[PDB]
Amino acid sequence: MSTIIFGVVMFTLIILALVLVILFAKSKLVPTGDITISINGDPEKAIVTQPGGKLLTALAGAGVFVSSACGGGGSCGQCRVKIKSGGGDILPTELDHISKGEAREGERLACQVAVKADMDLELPEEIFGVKKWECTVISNDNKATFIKELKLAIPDGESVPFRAGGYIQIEAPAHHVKYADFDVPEKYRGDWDKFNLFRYESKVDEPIIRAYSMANYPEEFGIIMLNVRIATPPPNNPNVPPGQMSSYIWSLKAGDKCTISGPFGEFFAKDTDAEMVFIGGGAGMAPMRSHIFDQLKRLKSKRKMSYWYGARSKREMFYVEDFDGLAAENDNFVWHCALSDPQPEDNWTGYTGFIHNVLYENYLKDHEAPEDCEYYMCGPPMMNAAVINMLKNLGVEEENILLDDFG
Amino acid sequence: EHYISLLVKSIFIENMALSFFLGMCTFLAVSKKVKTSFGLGIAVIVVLTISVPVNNLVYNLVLKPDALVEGVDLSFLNFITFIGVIAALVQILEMILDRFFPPLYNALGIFLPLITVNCAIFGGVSFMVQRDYSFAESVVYGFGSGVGWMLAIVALAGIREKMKYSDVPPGLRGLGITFITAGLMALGFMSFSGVQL
Amino acid sequence: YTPGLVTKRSSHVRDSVDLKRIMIMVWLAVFPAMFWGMYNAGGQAIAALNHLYSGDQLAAIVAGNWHYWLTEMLGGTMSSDAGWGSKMLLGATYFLPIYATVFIVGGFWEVLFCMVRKHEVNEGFFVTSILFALIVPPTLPLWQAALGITFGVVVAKEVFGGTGRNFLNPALAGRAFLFFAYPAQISGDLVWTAADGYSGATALSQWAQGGAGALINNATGQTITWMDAFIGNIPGSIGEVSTLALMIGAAFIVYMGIASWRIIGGVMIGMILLSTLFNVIGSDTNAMFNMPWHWHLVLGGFAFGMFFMATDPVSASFTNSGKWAYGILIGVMCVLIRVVNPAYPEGMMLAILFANLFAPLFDHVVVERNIKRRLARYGK
Amino acid sequence: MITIKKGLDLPIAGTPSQVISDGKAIKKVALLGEEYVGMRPTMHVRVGDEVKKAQILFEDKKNPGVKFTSPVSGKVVEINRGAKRVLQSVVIEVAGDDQVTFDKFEANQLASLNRDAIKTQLVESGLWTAFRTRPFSKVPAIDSTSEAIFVTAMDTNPLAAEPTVVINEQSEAFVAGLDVLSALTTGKVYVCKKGTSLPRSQQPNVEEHVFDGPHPAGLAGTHMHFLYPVSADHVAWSINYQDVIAVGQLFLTGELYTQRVVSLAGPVVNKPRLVRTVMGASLEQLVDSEIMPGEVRIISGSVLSGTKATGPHAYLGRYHLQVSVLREGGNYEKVMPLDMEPTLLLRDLCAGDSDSAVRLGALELDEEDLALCTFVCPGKYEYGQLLRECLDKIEKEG
Amino acid sequence: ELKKSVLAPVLDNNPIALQVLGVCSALAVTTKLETAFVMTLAVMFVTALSNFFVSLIRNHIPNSVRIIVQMAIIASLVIVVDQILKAYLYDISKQLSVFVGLIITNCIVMGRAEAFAMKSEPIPSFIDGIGNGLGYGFVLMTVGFFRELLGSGKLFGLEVLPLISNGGWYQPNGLMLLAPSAFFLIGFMIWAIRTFKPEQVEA
Amino acid sequence: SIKKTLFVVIALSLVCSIIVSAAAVGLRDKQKENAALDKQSKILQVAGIEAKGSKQIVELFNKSIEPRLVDFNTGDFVEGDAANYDQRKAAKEASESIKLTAEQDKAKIQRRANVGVVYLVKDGDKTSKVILPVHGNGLWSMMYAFVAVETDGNTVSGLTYYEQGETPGLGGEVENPAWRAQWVGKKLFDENHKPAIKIVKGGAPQGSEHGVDGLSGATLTSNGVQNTFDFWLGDMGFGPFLTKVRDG
Ligand SMILES: Cc1cc2nc3c(=O)[nH]c(=O)nc-3n(C[C@H](O)[C@H](O)[C@H](O)COP(=O)(O)OP(=O)(O)OC[C@H]3O[C@@H](n4cnc5c(N)ncnc54)[C@H](O)[C@@H]3O)c2cc1C
Ligand SMILES: CCCCCCCCCCCCO[C@@H]1O[C@H](CO)[C@@H](O[C@H]2O[C@H](CO)[C@@H](O)[C@H](O)[C@H]2O)[C@H](O)[C@H]1O
Ligand SMILES: CCCCCCCCCCCCO[C@@H]1O[C@H](CO)[C@@H](O[C@H]2O[C@H](CO)[C@@H](O)[C@H](O)[C@H]2O)[C@H](O)[C@H]1O
Ligand SMILES: CCCCCCCCCCCCO[C@@H]1O[C@H](CO)[C@@H](O[C@H]2O[C@H](CO)[C@@H](O)[C@H](O)[C@H]2O)[C@H](O)[C@H]1O
Ligand SMILES: Cc1cc2nc3c(=O)[nH]c(=O)nc-3n(C[C@H](O)[C@H](O)[C@H](O)CO)c2cc1C
Ligand code: FES
Ligand code: FES
Ligand SMILES: [K+]
Repeated sequence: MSTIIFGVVMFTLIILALVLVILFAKSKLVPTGDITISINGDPEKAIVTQPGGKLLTALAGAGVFVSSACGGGGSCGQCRVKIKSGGGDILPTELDHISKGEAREGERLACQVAVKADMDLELPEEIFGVKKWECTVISNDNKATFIKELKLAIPDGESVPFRAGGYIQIEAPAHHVKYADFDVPEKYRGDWDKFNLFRYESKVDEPIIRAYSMANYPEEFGIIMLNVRIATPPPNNPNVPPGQMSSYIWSLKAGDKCTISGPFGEFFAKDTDAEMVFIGGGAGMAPMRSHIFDQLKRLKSKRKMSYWYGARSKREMFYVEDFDGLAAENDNFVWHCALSDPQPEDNWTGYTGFIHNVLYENYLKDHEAPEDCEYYMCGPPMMNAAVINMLKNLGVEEENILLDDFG
Repeated sequence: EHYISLLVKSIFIENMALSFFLGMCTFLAVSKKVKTSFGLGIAVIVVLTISVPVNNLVYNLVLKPDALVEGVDLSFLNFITFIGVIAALVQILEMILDRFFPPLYNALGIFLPLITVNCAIFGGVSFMVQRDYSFAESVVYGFGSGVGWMLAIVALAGIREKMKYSDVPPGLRGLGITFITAGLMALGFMSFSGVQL
Repeated sequence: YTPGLVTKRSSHVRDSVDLKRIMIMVWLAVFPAMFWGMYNAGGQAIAALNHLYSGDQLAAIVAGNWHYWLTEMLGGTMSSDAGWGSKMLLGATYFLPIYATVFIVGGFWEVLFCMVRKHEVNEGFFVTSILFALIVPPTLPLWQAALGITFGVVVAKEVFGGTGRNFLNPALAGRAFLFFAYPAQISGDLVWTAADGYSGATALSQWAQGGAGALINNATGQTITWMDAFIGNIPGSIGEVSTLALMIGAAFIVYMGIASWRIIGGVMIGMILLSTLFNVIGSDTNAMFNMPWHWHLVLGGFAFGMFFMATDPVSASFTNSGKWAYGILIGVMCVLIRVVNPAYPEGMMLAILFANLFAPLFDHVVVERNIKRRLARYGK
Repeated sequence: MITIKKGLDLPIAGTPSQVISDGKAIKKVALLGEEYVGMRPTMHVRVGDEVKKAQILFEDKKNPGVKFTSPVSGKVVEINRGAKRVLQSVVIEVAGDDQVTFDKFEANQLASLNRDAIKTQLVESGLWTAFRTRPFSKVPAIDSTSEAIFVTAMDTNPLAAEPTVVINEQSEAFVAGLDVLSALTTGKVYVCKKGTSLPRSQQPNVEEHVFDGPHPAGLAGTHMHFLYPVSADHVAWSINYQDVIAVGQLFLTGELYTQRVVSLAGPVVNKPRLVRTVMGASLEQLVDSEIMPGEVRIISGSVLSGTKATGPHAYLGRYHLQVSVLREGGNYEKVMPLDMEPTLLLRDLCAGDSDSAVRLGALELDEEDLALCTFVCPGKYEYGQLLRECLDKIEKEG
Repeated sequence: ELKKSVLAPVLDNNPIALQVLGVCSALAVTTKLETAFVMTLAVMFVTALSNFFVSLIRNHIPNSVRIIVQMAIIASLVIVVDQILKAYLYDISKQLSVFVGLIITNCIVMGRAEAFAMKSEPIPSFIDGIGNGLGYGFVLMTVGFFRELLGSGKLFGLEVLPLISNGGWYQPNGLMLLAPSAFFLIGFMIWAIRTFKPEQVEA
Repeated sequence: SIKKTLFVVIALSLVCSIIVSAAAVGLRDKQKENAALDKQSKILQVAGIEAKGSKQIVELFNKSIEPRLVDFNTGDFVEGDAANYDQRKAAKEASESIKLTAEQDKAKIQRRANVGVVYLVKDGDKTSKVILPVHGNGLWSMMYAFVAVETDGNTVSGLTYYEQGETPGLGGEVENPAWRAQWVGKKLFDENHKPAIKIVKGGAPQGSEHGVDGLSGATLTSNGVQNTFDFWLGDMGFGPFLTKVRDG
């Protein structure tokens, strides 16, 4: 075996020389140890993590929690973080959700950003100040056909500190829930029995995290009101799995427990004297209620306030007694609602149609200064996309409209 | 001297991209920005200028027939040895781009590992073993081939940047038109066809 | 029902010049070369025929070629005593079918792309059709002209979005297609004169073999002087031969500001420098080394390419500094291919095509240096 | 001093006589909302309201604190709005003599005035809107400052009025205005003029710069490019000589000065000359009894850059000092004297490559700087609109 | 189970049309359908075996020297296939010719070895090599069809169009024999695929 | 980890090298025999002698082919074991080879043997044709060919390339029967006894005396073929020997 043997050693020598250069290069070019990331420049908030993984994973492990909706997909853009140094240039997908001016500041998506070298972060107090609490469900009555009001009892006492229009992230594990488990009043059971949504059974394959806006103004203590809309397959795609998080909430009743994982949100009013206009829809009645309650007793504001809720039928309408009292007690605030399809027994004699056109044909059409008004909206995308188009057609700048679409 | 002529052969006359059509996969892929294309071209020159002379010494000192011992020719260890050497440098190249990573580690992505296994790099070693180039000629040839390759890639990036005003049909947009552009580029490089040495 | 001020801030006066007028100006500029080309094409063919045949043998040849007896029918004469009318008429019988085929076939592709993609037809095809027809041998088969324009219009221009949206010269891309696809019909000794059964090397090919002493018009037996090549009384592509006719048209479009004088100046600079360099270096073996710059000017398609094809604004560099570099590269490349590339006697088409590839780079280098001056606030 | 070689002077018939005369009396005046870049108005008047000389008509939502005040006292007869309720014009019928007065100072103190005091008076009087920033040609923010204020004491627009003739009648006001600008600027005041002589400021801060050559020589963008190149972090302010006279009058008499001298010129102007009018004067009334018969076009501003004075826009623009009247019917490098590659820049604007346009010098440009390129364009592009689209994109994304 | 992976990289994830791997060999052997056919089979066979072996060692491959290890698998297999062929079936061995180097540097062999073999089970990894080579041959054979037929009048060496040089009517096209024709043909193939499978058009 | 990387690279390198080295050295001998038999097949094929199978080829090669040695510097037959002569090895040694100058090395071959084998084809007791092995460097590999020259010493009867390593489709078309068949009837020299076989890029004119179409898209391999013929037909190659053949 001449040369068969000889080639093998000469080949290995060539390979060993090549790898040795690579390994030598690795030692002198590839960082070792652990990666230290500074959070807000505070040594206490600084996290020391070994190399590898995305930034959203490492940050969650530390005491600072970063809001995220899409997760490890780089789609929502709610996990933007300020990278003073390190992390490289902004990825092309990131630019899809971050403007160049923001890039100059240093905004980056933690999930899309892979942790590979020391990085600097400047997370704010709100992201830092996330507290996990597991409230106890008090009531789970159905407010409407597909809307449920959820009342949560604080486990630590006092009340959750949050701003009006805020939200709490609700996390649930994998769990199988059947729609039949839901308890619905006869009033709302009618659409539910016609199409028999009780047949749906949900099997959440993996733990999920979602967001739910608040329905309690800050001064309210003891109960954390919330509004939940049941998730059912799309009207155009019945061949879809049913709701996973909303269905789980609906399955709960008195005595049940759920996690809120602290507060979050960027939906708030402006501390000015400008007229306020509210455009609610479906589950949007939660944040809107907090705004109206916040501006009546929390602030005792004398500024003009208007509310325009989109509902399909009287059955769909809920929280009517509270709105009527606020309008009656204080004349600065007036609420209205229009039925897109009143029932024969409703005998509604007020506004009918969509608030997209109802609000315009009643108030904004004759308004002398529609632009000089703060607008706050939360409802179905059809309602939001149409309303903003109508508001834009009135010369309302985006800076004067705040959107909190829940889908 | 003679070297300037060798450098001219490996840049224009033997342009590895537009004349020999070597390395088209990476050449037709990262060619969309002059800055990124220039970065790859610089890296390719670095890989080529180092790969070829090193393999020339290994070939003439180890793999050359009747070189290590009389009567033993380790010619059969030519492709495996060369590609491995090329692969090593690419692996190190990946590391250096970790310092200049914004422009190229992200853009090259899947192709950064592919610097090796590029028809241009392996082929240059082959010509250095098919032909008989001294070590000095190997360095001049390797640098020249890379520069000629860099000239083509940077030029295709310039053309594509100019295409910001072009209205390419969808379907041809990106790779399809790039192939047509490269065919047209090769058409104009056929000016050197009769040139000999 | 009240547009905003943006729509009203439009410049209230505009220059008379438009894209339509630019193309017609270029279209007219080649008319002198085109008309002489037809006259030269007929003249060259008639002289060769009398040199090859006579008596009833010439009559049979005239009867067996529709180009010849069609000239007889319309009032021309194929005898050597033919005047300018018969020569121009005979040359027309070759040019017009080529120009008609190129216009129709290329126009079909132009309209088809505009029709399918909802674009409006563009007038740039007038220049492409005429120039392509003027850079082919008189004997080019029509079916090859149809393919040549199809490749130039579609592959080089339309697939890039049409006029103003490509990077390569369309007419030369079409000529290159025929050059490399059917070389026998666009090279050699049988295609540059329209006398069937006649073999003659053109001046540039003859110089590469022996030199000016080989510069002979075989049909006439005389000598091809520098004056002959300059006026265009030489075999070649119909339209390229007359450097004088091209300059007359080139002067007009250059004066009108349609053709860049920086590109033309660069081409002359590149051609003069390299050809003179070859003159100084000398070559005991390569006769093309000793061709002076003024002979390079009047031979082949150098004059036509420099004036009417190197000046194609879309495929050239967009910066004044780049325009100098772009033209210089063309002149250098053309002489290089002419002198040190044995395969090709002429290199103008290939030289321009090579320069087209690098015009965006010259522009990129120039613009990046400007950006560096700006980021330094111009030292203010 | 600085000579311009690349450019074009359009030789349009009907040049003015350069003698100041009195134009037709104007009983209607308007402020044009769309003229102010990125201005979203907050209305302070309604149709039928009576207004004083320097009373606020509207405010800028995106430029807080900037007050757009009336040019004249009278009645608001309409507030024209277009698509998406864009304020087209706030028309005021001239009537009465009420005015808002302000503080007055001695001429020897204007250069020494505190900067914040100057800003307040200019903002309250509405004269703050005379300033425009060059990297976006917007009204400067109330709290912002500039190290370089450029005074355009020249007019190379076709049919333009001679600044020397106008500035000469108000020498004391012009010098007083320069002194105020001397205190207002953090750095220097550039009085960009032609070779002609002008009243001079005694402040060392005010430097006179001579520009000679064809049209682009008289543009503030041209002067900035040669004296104080501008970028995102180097912002210059622009003000024309007639607004400088207004500034001097405001700080000497304490009153808003709204008179202006504009050239009424054009092929169809029977007696092209300089006429006295008011800010925002109705051009339909201004050209009355001065135009040849036929279908003519009244242009606020020059033919190269200017507004079609039709309908809601038939009023003198804020930054326009001329009215041109016309009948209804390698080029780029030659008219661009700046250190730019004009053909490539224009290609970027056509393609919408906003970032590339920034690298090539778009930020130094206003719409008027691209007027000649538009004029000479064989493809008949309108680069002024493309530049604004790119600049708006840069502001929005940035 | 289903042949989705075997036939998907034919038209959906074609190695030369959607991705940009294997173009270099495409321009040299698509002058003939015969040469093209042997190269498609070779890339299918080598890619599938190499992808299979890399999967065996996917969990243990070091990223530092992965390419070296991956190349060793590909080069060793190509060298052995060449050596085995040279000794037995020597006539075909001449046919392999320089295709030993031309398959090793083929970006498809290494491209699929990293994209798939390194993160997949060997069995589906093997299926990936068969599938990717097939799509490589769809483009290779389609371009070979036009280039041989129009440039030579022959398909697989059998004369479909009589040549003038052989007393026929068809004049061969010289550009179809050179590299640029392949560039243009491949580009137009991409055009057809992306206009019939619009999902792939680039934004 | 340093421990895993050295172990896998060494272990993988060893297994692959053992397989590659064993396959190459072991099958090399069979490959060498198969390759030798090929040259006898090529000499017969170009000679026009149909043979089939290794045993038949050897039988027919000896019967019809008479290898002989020729001295290039003189072009005259010399005595030696022509049947067992390896010109390739001789060209590698200065004793039985010379070094060519840059000017002389038209075929780009580094060295040329002093004595080279020729093959005589004998239909009966007379040599009906002579087969000359010619080689020159190609783009990718050395190309070796056989040229069957008729007794006239001018007319070429057949051509075949028996060892090419150029890319199939482009440079491997020296093996294409149509291209080889195109040589039949061509003339190797001009009136002046100068090489006249020219490889014409783009295709030689039909019926050309010395015109063979070049390899399409393979100028460099075609250049090598021209370089092959430009040297071996020259002064230092078979030129003097063909002069003797022309007169008998
Ligand atoms: C700030 C904020 C506030 C919010 N406030 C509220 C609130 O007050 N009330 C509220 O109800 N929601 C609210 N949401 C929305 C919330 O995040 C959930 O979308 C909602 O609670 C339904 O949860 P889900 O996971 O079951 O919905 P999904 O399952 O994510 O909804 C998808 C739709 O398709 C069906 N589907 C289920 N699984 C799948 C699948 N795998 N593929 C495709 N379709 C599937 C579902 O039935 C549903 O119709 C808020 C979101 C944000 C960001
Ligand atoms: C500004 C306007 C532009 C007008 C054109 C510019 C003038 C350019 C002149 C370039 C230099 C002179 O060009 C000169 O041409 C003459 C013929 O006249 C050549 O004369 C001769 O010289 C060489 C040897 O040197 C001979 O081999 C050959 O027969 C011929 O070229 C000179 O070699 C060359 O130097
Ligand atoms: C065949 C004859 C013609 C070919 C030879 C002449 C052309 C030579 C051009 C070389 C390539 C162009 O080279 C080009 O240089 C410019 C500056 O000018 C670089 O410009 C850029 O460089 C770096 C990137 O490295 C950037 O960070 C920087 O902002 C910018 O200056 C381009 O990134 C590079 O691609
Ligand atoms: C990337 C390459 C670009 C894609 C385009 C290439 C397409 C190539 C195929 C084109 C087909 C060629 O088809 C061609 O048809 C013409 C049309 O008459 C035939 O032409 C024949 O008849 C005509 C008319 O009597 C005679 O004048 C001519 O001399 C004769 O050859 C040719 O013999 C044939 O070669
Ligand atoms: C001065 C000038 C020269 C032109 N030259 C050519 C040319 O040589 N070939 C061509 O196809 N088109 C030519 N065109 C037309 C056109 O500009 C060209 O096809 C561009 O490449 C696309 O618009 C020319 C146009 C002008 C104005
Ligand atoms: S989690 Fe949605 S983009 Fe980061
Ligand atoms: S570079 Fe990918 S196959 Fe050659
Ligand atoms: K030549």
